Amino acid sequence: LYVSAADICGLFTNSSGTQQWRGLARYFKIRLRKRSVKNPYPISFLLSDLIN
Amino acid sequence: PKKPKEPVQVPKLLIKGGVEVLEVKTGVDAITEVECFLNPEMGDPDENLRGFSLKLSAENDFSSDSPERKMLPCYSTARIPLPNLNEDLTCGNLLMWEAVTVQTEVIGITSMLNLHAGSQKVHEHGGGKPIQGSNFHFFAVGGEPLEMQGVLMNYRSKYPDGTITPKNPTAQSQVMNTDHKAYLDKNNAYPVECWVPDPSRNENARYFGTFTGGENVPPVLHVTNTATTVLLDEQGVGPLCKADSLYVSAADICGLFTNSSGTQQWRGLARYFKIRLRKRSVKNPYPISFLLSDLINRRTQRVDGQPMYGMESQVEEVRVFDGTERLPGDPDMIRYIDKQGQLQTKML
Repeated sequence: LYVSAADICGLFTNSSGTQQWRGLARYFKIRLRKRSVKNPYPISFLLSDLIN
Repeated sequence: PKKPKEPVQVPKLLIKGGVEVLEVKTGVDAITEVECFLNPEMGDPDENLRGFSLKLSAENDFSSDSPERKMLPCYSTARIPLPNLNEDLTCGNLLMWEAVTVQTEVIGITSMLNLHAGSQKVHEHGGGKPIQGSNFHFFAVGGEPLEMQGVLMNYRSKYPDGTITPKNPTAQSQVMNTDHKAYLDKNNAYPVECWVPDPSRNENARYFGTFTGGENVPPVLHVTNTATTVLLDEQGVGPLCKADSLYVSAADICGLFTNSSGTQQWRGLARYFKIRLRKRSVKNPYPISFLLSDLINRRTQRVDGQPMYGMESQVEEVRVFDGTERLPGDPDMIRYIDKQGQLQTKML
């Protein structure tokens, strides 16, 4: 599972009048299931591959 | 007249154009026209001796020979990646490409009609001496990334290898050397003079070339474009680029351009090829086991410790029990199988 996120909260802008990045966590609560699928693929491809 | 005459139930091109076409879905015979070509590899000194070699030495000795690349053509090769028929394919019939026509042609001479531009003034108030010499136009087409077979004279030479020569330097390297067996698996590396078919192995490539020795030897062409040569045989086959990757192979010595200094150097030129491809179906020809051994064990560890394996064996015996039968009164027999029948031998 590949996970991606981007979330510009900003820079914490220092007492200075300087800025510095700030980051935050992401949460996930995934609810998942199985889909049954066809192979169309094969051995044939193996063999050629094998061969390769 | 003009007329709605029954206008031939000609085949169906579907598209054409280059590489994009490969990606295609399935349509049985499927067959194709390849209009390719290769540029030459001469040892190509540069951008002008781009398609021509470097020049050459003249009265020498084995001993007095170190090559360097530039004069050295090596054969031009390629894997052309070819479509996969088998990406899905899951049937007990197997499809492969079986190779149907080429009409290939060494292409685009026409500048070489310069008897000019440095073509060594033969004399007279006539012209130069352009190119020419021996020419070898050859190609081989393999299904395989083939068996070469190196051929050397001169194992008193000092050979390069980018221009990957054959190795080995026996006397017998000067005749056949059953060790200079190689394999072209390399663009411009088998320098041509160095390498030869291992044709005993070359069986899944077809080559045709006709090497044409001789001093200036004329190029007599033909420029037909109207009758291919067909890549079938008795069993209707040519190379088998089983490899849906293509092993492409060639040499095209036009001869030598003779500079005004007689700086003679091979000139080579590009060949165009025009190939006709089909899908041929086979059987299985190889079993599961033979395959299986791979995955399994490959995505795995090794176990070998105190030695058993091979022959280094704290292993002990390998014999054949089996059955339950009356009483052969030799039963501590030495029970064999001659292989096809049972050998029964002892000392007792």
